[PDB]
Amino acid sequence: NWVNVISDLKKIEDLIQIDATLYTESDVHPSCKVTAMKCFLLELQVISLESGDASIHDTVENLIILANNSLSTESGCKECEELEEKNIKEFLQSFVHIVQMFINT
Amino acid sequence: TQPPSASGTPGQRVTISCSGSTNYVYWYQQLPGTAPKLLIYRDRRRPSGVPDRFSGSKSGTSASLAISGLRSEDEADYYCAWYDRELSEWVFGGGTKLTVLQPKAAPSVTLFPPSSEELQANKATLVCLISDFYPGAVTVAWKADSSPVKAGVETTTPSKSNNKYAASSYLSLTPEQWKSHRSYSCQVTHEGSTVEKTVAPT
Amino acid sequence: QVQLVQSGAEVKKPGASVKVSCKASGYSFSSFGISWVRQAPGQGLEWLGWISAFNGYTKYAQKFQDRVTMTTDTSTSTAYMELRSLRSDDTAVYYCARDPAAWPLQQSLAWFDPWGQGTMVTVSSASTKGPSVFPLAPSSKSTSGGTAALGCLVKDYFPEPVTVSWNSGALTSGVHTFPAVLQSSGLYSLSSVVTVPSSSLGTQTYICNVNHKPSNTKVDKRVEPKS
Repeated sequence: NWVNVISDLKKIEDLIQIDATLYTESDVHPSCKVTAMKCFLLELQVISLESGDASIHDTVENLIILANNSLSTESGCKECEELEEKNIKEFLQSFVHIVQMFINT
Repeated sequence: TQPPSASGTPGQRVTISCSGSTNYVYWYQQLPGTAPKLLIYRDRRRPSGVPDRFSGSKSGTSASLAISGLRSEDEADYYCAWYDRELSEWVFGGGTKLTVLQPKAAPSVTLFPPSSEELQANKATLVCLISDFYPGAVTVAWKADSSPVKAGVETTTPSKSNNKYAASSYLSLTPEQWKSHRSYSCQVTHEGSTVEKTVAPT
Repeated sequence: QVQLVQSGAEVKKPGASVKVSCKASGYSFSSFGISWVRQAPGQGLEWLGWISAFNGYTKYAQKFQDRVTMTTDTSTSTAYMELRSLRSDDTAVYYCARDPAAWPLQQSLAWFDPWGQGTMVTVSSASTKGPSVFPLAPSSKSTSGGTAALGCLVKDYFPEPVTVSWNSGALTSGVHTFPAVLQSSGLYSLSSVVTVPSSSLGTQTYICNVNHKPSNTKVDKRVEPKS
């Protein structure tokens, strides 16, 4: 479920070959992590937005379906708005990581 | 906060201001008789399918919509939006009507007093018919005798078959209300120029 | 291809309710959200609130929180907007728009794309009512320039629409039928004008033909110079 999302991250981290900056987190406190995912999930769509691509929409969509349902809240967490702003590269990768944490849980 | 009105000539580079007091600002284009459409997001960004011509910027405590290469197709209402993090709500600019020019023209105003027949109805409608004007924006002020009136007034937003706009304004009074005054005046204002018509219960 | 397709124009009385629908096509309706915005005639946009098509969580705007109810149906890929205890000033085109937020926290970073065609909603304490046609006779006070102006004033009908031709579609010249005005009374009234030759008056015969199908009324009125 969480493992499916990794594979999808690659397709895109590809299909992309630019863009701008997304809100990313790696200071990922286990205890603040479902919030981190939500932020990631939103941001993710910023790619569909910029990309006219059909295939990547279908991909982020597949990913959201997985993620959304997996999740289905916490305290003291950082808002999305107050996250680091990284590249389409670091975001993706930083996504990959936060999925892993979910995995080991 | 944005200006309600913006003008531009084809090929012109125009600007729409969305100001206030500071985060992210978005832009939406509402073509005439359609639903709004996303133009700009997160200040600067353009979703796919949104022309170069279209660009946004944020500076000081106010963002704006830079629209270049102007076309007629671009004739619409532009609304900026933002998220009031304090109210935890989405809020919209008041909008900015944007007119893409293609000639110009004054307004032909005609004031009709209540037909004899309507008085029989125990009513009285004053009708101010405004026509053949470009651009389509008028101000209509009503007068009882000398003293300006606001009550009973209903004015339509200009529509279009000359390409020239036309609007209408009705004053509602009682037959006594009508006869209880010497005169009545309709006065329309177009591009700082004002033309006034009159009538008398005689 | 992505679409939102909403329901049809509605007419309602004060204190009544409307339920506007918004059918989603071309995507995973359920992975995302819906935002509702409205637009009073000739006025601005105001966001009503939001809903996750995923969890059904909602967020109402203070101005509406007391009377709205947003929901969704994963099965019909339809979001609903319900506004109750309708008041006059609720008269407005209501839109829906896809919204990337399935979760409330995300909703702050939202954009609306795309939008439904919208759904006109008219709150009028009235029912079907035929027009009352009064003449707007020409005069030496409505003429001229070799050209005079005359027409018909169509009052207190309901609902829309009325249709005005002149001399049975014949005369189409400087004819202009204005759009109606929704009066405080919850009744419509409009006007049709037509610029003629100042000289054809008192000779040529001009009849405006008012047509109100909703009320089964068709009225023909001869407009002539007052005496």
